[PDB]
Amino acid sequence: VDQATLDKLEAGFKKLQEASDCKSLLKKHLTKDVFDSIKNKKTGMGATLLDVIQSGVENLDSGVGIYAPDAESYRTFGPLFDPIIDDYHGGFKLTDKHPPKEWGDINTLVDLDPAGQFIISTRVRCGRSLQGYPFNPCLTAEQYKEMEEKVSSTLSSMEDELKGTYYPLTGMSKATQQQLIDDHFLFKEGDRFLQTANACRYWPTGRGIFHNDAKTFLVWVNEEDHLRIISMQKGGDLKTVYKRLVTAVDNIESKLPFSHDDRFGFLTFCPTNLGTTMRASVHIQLPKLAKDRKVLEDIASKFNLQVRGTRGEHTESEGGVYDISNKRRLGLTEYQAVREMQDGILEMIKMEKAAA
Ligand SMILES: Nc1ncnc2c1ncn2[C@@H]1O[C@H](COP(=O)(O)OP(=O)(O)O)[C@@H](O)[C@H]1O
Ligand SMILES: CN(CC(=O)O)C(N)N
Ligand SMILES: [Mg+2]
Repeated sequence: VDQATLDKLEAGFKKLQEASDCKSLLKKHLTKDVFDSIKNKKTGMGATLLDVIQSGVENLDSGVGIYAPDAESYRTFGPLFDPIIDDYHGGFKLTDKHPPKEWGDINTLVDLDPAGQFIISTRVRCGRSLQGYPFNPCLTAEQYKEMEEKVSSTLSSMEDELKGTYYPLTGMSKATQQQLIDDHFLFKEGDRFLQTANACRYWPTGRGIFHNDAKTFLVWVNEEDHLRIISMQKGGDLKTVYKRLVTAVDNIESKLPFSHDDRFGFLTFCPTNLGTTMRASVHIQLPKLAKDRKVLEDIASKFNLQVRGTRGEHTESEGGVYDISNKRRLGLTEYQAVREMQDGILEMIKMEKAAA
């Protein structure tokens, strides 16, 4: 690695060490030994440790703080990725491998909140990376557009409930984009964490959203991951939402080659999204338990759940509505990830009813 890069790494390391109140996984795991063992390494595409950690050095409030610029990074900088992955996913040993894909028996899911007293809406998404392309920081504008054409072409073959239309982000008026974000369908722009990871270059070229007219099946193109495949609807019918995602992912997989790793499962830009890449969530109101952000988070962590704001991560709850989802994605099956969300929510509803 060039000397300028080395100097920036040293400054980054010092900045992390000195931030006493920083709680990121990056600060916790980038010890002097780990740092010294990988700071001189570079992947075949030229990715360095600075490309990996810059977003977390610049944003000390990061929960994790690292990203993979390319697939090789996961191993080149394994001394840093491995402990962070183990910590975030609730145990992932050096000898563990992500289990084979398994959606599970959908009929076993339990009807949530039948009276409709708590759950506002349900969503399950997965992420996929196209084989043959690196992650955001290493893409050219030309690649972004080539990928956009490939994905939008494949999606034009979706049928029946999944049939839809592609909407390029350029092309959207300010009001059109705002409404789709306000309604929780479209990804927001200007995320400081992604920007500093060099993940928003050439914005909005190559970015956009595919969705069926009902907006129950959507695919984000070129935001954090190459693809985010999403199933969502109002209410609490997790079974229907999950079945639709399964159907969509099985179909798209037959049409587009995605990157998969024997140890990490499906590859993604952020290590928190490896493995199943699955985030099953509900927008839910638990007034007696959500009397405080922190108290709700501490209850949720006991069930391997994470709490986000109404407009997603790094936002606040509005009107008492929180996004609660399974935290873990690697080292457990797809069925198990959706079950951790379902089981935890079932328990949190029991706790809310008994609270007083
Ligand atoms: N259960 C849900 N119902 C409605 N919208 C949701 C739900 N879960 C997440 N969202 C929306 O998904 C969008 C992306 O939020 P984010 O936290 O970035 O999640 P992701 O993991 O999908 O990138 C935001 O508009 C957020 O409000
Ligand atoms: C903020 N995230 C969590 C993380 O970086 O681990 C995202 N984008 N996955
Ligand atoms: Mg997001």
